[PDB]
Amino acid sequence: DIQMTQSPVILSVSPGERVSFSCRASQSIGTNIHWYQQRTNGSPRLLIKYASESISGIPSRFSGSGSGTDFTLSINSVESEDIADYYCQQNNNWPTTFGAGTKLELKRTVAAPSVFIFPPSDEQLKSGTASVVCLLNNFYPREAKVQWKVDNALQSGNSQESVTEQDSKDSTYSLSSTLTLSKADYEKHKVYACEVTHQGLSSPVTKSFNRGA
Amino acid sequence: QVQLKQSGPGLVQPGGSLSITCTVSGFSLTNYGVHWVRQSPGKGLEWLGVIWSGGNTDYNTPFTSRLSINKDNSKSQVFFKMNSLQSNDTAIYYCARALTYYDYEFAYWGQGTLVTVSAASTKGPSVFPLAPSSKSTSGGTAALGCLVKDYFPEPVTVSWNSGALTSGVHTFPAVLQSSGLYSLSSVVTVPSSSLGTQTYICNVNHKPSNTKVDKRVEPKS
Repeated sequence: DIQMTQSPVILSVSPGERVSFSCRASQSIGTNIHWYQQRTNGSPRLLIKYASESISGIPSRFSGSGSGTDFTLSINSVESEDIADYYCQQNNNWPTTFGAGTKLELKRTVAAPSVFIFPPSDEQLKSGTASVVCLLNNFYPREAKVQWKVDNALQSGNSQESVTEQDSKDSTYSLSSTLTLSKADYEKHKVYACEVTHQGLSSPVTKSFNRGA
Repeated sequence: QVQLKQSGPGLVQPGGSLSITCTVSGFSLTNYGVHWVRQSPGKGLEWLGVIWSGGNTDYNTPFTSRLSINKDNSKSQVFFKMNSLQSNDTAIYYCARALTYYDYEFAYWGQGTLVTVSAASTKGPSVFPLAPSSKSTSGGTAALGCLVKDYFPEPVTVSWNSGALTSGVHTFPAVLQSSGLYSLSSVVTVPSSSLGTQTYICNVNHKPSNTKVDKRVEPKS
């Protein structure tokens, strides 16, 4: 079977620039390559067929080139709606096979997160567990750090976090971190605090609340 | 227009079987093949097989002994069945149609069906509010949300106000807790001036447990 190799794994590009994706085949496939876009939580979308042939409804800024083993997908003037993963497919040789994808990241200006902290709900506390949630909203770049402090003691081993994919409308990320305690442990301490560092913050930002206040 | 619509997600035990239905519109199954492709973080996109116009099938080599595709032409349905499932078969499964009856240029795709292969049992979520705060309302904008806790398998879908609220919504990727159950949060930022009059309800659907939970998210007194 033919291996389709896409490199690099992620392409970070500024708005309005021309971007090129590489796909290489382990043996010659002629021009029998198709390209797809896949937006977050979406299905693949056919962009280009047979190396360079256009598809109805696809913007003219998409094009493809190459023959043999060395292929390129190009976007002229990249824009926010192009934030997505991009896949190649060969079908010169059965079975048809796909590359592993390149992710397109759009650069933007540095944006510090807006930070929010949420105490556990009274309904959750009924059931014996307390989840405290910290939200870091609409930041760039993706690197961010959250530290949990309970009565000003750094917490370790009791939190989990999740980061969104890049937002196609404003090119930012968001992050949620959850600190999970027993209700009994939660009721033994007073100050709950989320401390955030980010490139856009010259000093850490802390959001906190006092339980019961 | 051409559309392919798939059955919902679900959990299968190792060694069991999965069944997915693809219902097509805008073309006849008597004139086009329908292909099946799956996607996982560990194996990427993988073509599985096809049922052609006249009923012939091809199955990709790894799957020839445990895959069955058949169809109901008169009802525009294609049925994908796979047996002897193991963990590495957990994936999003897609049906797809090509531009031309004989080709593999996949112009039309179903929405995908997440099949999870695990010995665990299904559990529907608990949903708790993340209330907007007063000491946390930054420059005319407030943040609120819902915590969707302790469910299995993926996925859950979350909407706000039954789909009428979409701007500013962030539904986070689920995290697997050490308990073996998933949790996620969904948040939205809204005008602070709206918090007294506008209602905000998060709608959480977990098809594998056939549960739908709606939670109103209110400022506290």
